[PDB]
Amino acid sequence: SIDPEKLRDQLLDAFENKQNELKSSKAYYDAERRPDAIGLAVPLDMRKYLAHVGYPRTYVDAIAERQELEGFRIPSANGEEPESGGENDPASELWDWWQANNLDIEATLGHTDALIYGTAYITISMPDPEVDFDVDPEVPLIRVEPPTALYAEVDPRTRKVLYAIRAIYGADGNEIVSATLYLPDTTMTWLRAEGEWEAPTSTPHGLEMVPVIPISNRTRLSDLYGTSEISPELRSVTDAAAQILMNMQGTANLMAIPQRLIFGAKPEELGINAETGQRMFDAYMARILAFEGGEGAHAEQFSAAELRNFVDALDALDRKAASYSGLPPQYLSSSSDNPASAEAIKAAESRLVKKVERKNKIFGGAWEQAMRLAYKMVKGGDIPTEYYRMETVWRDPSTPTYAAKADAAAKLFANGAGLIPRERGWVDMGYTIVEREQMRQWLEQDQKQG
Amino acid sequence: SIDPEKLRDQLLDAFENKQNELKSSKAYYDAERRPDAIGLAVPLDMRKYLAHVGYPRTYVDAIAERQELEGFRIPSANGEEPESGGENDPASELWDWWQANNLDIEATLGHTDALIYGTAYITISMPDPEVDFDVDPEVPLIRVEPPTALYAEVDPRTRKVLYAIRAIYGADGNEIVSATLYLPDTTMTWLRAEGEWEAPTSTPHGLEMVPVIPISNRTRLSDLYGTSEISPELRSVTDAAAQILMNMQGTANLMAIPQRLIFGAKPEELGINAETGQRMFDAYMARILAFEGGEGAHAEQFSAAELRNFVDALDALDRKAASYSGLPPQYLSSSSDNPASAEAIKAAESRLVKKVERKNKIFGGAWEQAMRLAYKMVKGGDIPTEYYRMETVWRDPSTPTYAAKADAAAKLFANGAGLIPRERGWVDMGYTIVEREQMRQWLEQDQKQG
Amino acid sequence: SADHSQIAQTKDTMFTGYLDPVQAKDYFAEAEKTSIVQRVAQKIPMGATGIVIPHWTGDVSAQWIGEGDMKPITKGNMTKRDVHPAKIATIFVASAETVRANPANYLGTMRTKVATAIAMAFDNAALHGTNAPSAFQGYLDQSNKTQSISPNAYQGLGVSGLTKLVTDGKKWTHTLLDDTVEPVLNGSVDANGRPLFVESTYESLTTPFREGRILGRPTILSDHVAEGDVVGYAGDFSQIIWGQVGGLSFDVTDQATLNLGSQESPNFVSLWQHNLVAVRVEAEYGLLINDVNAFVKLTFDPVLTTYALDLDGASAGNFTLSLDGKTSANIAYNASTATVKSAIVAIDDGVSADDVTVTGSAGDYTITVPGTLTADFSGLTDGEGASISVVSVG
Amino acid sequence: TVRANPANYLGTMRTKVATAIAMAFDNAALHGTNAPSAFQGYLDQSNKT
Repeated sequence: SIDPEKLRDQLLDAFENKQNELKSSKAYYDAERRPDAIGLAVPLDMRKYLAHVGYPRTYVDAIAERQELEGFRIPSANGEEPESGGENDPASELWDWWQANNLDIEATLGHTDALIYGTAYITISMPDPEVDFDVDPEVPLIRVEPPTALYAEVDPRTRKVLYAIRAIYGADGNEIVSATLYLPDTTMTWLRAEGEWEAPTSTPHGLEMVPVIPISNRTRLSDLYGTSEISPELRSVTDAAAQILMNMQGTANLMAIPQRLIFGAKPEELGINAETGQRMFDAYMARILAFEGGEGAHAEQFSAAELRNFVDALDALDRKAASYSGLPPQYLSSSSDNPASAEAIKAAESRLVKKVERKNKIFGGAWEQAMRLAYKMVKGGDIPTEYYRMETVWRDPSTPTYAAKADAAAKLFANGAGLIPRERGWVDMGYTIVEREQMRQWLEQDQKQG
Repeated sequence: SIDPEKLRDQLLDAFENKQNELKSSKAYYDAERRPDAIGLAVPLDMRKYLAHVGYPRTYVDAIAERQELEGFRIPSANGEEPESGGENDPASELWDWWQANNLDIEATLGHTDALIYGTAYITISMPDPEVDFDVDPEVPLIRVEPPTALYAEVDPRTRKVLYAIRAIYGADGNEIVSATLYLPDTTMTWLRAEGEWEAPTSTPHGLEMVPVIPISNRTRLSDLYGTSEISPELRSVTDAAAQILMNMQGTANLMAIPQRLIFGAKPEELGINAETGQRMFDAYMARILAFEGGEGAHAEQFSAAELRNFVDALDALDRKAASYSGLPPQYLSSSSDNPASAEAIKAAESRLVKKVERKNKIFGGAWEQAMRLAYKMVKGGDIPTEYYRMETVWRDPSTPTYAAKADAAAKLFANGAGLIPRERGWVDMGYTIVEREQMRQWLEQDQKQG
Repeated sequence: SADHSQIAQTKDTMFTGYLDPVQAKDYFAEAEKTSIVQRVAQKIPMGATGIVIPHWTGDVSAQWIGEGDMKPITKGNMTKRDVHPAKIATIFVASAETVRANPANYLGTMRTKVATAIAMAFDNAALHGTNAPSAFQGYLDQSNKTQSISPNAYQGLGVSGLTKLVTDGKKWTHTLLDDTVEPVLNGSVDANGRPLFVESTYESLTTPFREGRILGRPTILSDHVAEGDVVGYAGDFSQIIWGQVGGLSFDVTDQATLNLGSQESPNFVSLWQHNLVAVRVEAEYGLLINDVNAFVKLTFDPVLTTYALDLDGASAGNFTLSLDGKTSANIAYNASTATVKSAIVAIDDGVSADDVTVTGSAGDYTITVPGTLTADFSGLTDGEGASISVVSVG
Repeated sequence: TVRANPANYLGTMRTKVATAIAMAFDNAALHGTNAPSAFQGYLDQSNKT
């Protein structure tokens, strides 16, 4: 039905329009100048001293740095075996492509964009013979791209994407160097040399679905595209605290010092050099000044401002910035006190831990769909229907109190006479899906000696 | 009688009319601009600097964040309960249709809209693989719809749904782009209006009642429909705390600095510029000002407003917001007193935990009917009467105090000798329905190894 | 902003009752008017280019011949006619906070109301021609035929009306009737006073008023077909085709600029600076009636018909008028208004000097007459491009 | 005209405009023909022939 050359420019226009929303959220994470940040008490010549406040960056980093994937899990056809070992089981197959793409590096970057912009896109392709040296030629090339570079018409009637476009900008500013368009059965790339599109080099693909999958920061079910994680409450306390910091800083430059006045004193009697308006007060220690007393002459002074009158409001905004984000209090440095015991830690982090468990479940659905497509793309045919039931095993996002876990699990196992089978005690200890296999090999060997 | 193509437009009308209610609670969760939030002491041109407040998001998140479903119990025939979580057991098939639909992901989103709007809806169909999808075409397509998209008319006599409509909007133009109507013995759909206007399609279903279930936050029987969880009390302290933050924010700009006045001394005697009404005094730190007689002049100040007068009211409204929510006191930073010990954790959580456990019961009833319909939808015939007694098993919603349970579960088991059987030690540990099946398979291997 | 303006919605008077115990939707509003022509004419695929309809026409023939007579030669012929779409459109405007509030669901309701208005404009352009774009070819009221139905419908439709179609060699396949016709069908009686179109003890609604057929032909009902003095139609509804290039295509902005005035004298307002949202709507219909003479207009009691006669460029020869198929003596293109009147009443049947009326100057005549009027201009020796049309009820 | 884009008029136009952008640079830098005041010179200003 539709024609590529016009569809390309139709998406490319919508993509350029989308870039005007995204940068409004980037201005919080990158801490660029915001019109609302300027402290209105500071005079117009000092408003070049911007004060930049790090709540948005702190919040997104604290979530995004605590997310790790251990590996996939895929259920067996009749429940025959709990794990089918290291002999290329359906889960270790998918894990091989994860390492072979270095997805453990690229994913934690992609999650940072999913949290800043509300979305970022997984993409899947076979590697070329001609292009991309340095990848294993059998594995599907799976790579992730931000909404500053890839855009997709998500179809609200079906929750798939109709089509999508990847636009590579050149080293400086506005020049597109190439555009790649993804169809339900095809891909096309135009390079834009000498100001012109060249002919679209193109490949078919083995899906019947577009090989692009959105990670989306879906806050709740009716949030149909995913909002930024820098929510309006956290933007508001960021901009509010920027103003208080800037006024407080300006006050120290102008007003934190008493101002000293003399009345009655004739400028001529004080010997002011009348063409300049000054005389040189030699300031050293205890030199007592003296004057004539006509006109009822006396010295009086304006008081300094208390800088504390701002600081005791900054300390109030930090308690809000904690309350709206759910970070452990000492991440805002709200106070000196911090949890003394493993029990106090598990409570203090209890919001941020369950927030990350909620994000892991939401991003897991994107990596499931990306692997189901990657499977069709190399392996062909209809997917074995156990893959619709697969799961992603993220690491426990809580602070690892290894000594408390060790004492507890050694008590459950009790040298084999206890209430736990050995290798459950391992996943309670938190040794990963990939790591425990090495403990099965080492234990199999250790049984030859004791 | 009534023609369905007339009932369509009638239900679309009632659905659009309902949307005017939902904007009220969306404005509290997204923190949109609200009239009653605006701080009145701020001057009219500063009213753009809106302070937003995060109590309603914090509370609605902290409930939905704790809920997870582990599986179902269906009672056995004549005492058969020791049998596995595999082996094609009745209770395990209803958990396969949960995993295959990724309802693990989608239900935590749907439960959030159920709190925000007081209702969400669960819907059921066999899938149509005539459109290419990533689903197992055997599995019943249990799916969740928000009240921003689906509307259902309850009969107040039976509390059954009479009929329901699902609408979806195509783009930012906010035109409706497909309308699916559910009727007691059929599902009928004006499949798209993708430009042009629609043409119908229909699929009769094996049920004698509408395959849509409302999941609703009904708090006592007087609710024929669920209230939003964002309670009128919490709204009022949200909007109050917005005014106090906004008045304080404006005060920090306009009044935090004591204003300086001189009296008596004439503008011509200072030598102010008559075009612009000022002098650039030099104002570096050491200086002293001599002001002549000023005809009997004096200097005096207006005092600063002191911002601690607002912070004591912000603290009072934080204590009220903690009281009316029932969150732990440190979730709103209302005390820095973190629980030192495993007892003191669930002391503080007790009013949150008892709330989440009520929500688990109140939502568990919807997931009974969603599964009881899905059995009839797939299998045909009639419900085996053991299914009318099935009940959801949820996770323990409290903080996971792992090491504090290991002492107890070890001492109660005491190798073979103690008061509990092995399995009960796993249930008290909170290893899930799915996990305790995996456990038996590892324990068999440790037993066979010896 | 420009508050309470005629051209934008701004918390004007309408929303004085809002966000309180207002009584739901009301119990009195009528359902939205459906289109009519869109359910009786066949929909034909239409591109934004328009379409070409081909037509055969050649009078190809054969002759009887004796043995050894040399056989005759013949040629066929074809012709073509083009059809184009035309746009219909509107804009409506509201304050951005009015769009957030959506009081009385107005921004939703408006999308239904404009759709009805756009549908109605198509039917008015097809039936009565009221504002039809130049690209639409023909409209139903342009027919040169009419019939009365007052005393009873049966004689009106099945006997007299059908005669006026089959005498022209054009058939009857459907009839289209306005709700205001129900009394003359209910009042259609035999000499004993029994109704014709309903059965004994009279529980049932009258047959054509259930969309039942009359004398084999389907009946189509409507609430808005009537205009002027015409209450419905009978004819070959296969002679009508219509199309739509695309859907109603709602579009929206917070950021454009509108002229609230005219092209001749502007009054620009920025949607951004006054903080207004505007919605833009368009549809792209097209229509062709193959022959407007294939339809009888139905009238609730007897009427005169009036015609514009056009002899633009006529310069030599004579033209022939005809009433119900009876030809007048020929008339000169330069003849007087009273000459034309005297000629038409010289047709041998039924006419009179007191009922027939003629008005306007030589070559530009208007004729008002109790019948179907037709003209032959082939006696004009120079100045082709002459024509005749109906212009109103008389 | 944008919906139909006959003869790829829009695509053709961008290539012709981009060509005219370049010619308006070279004829500003070589011979000064319409040079903006921001350009610090043009080659025909040389006193050598």
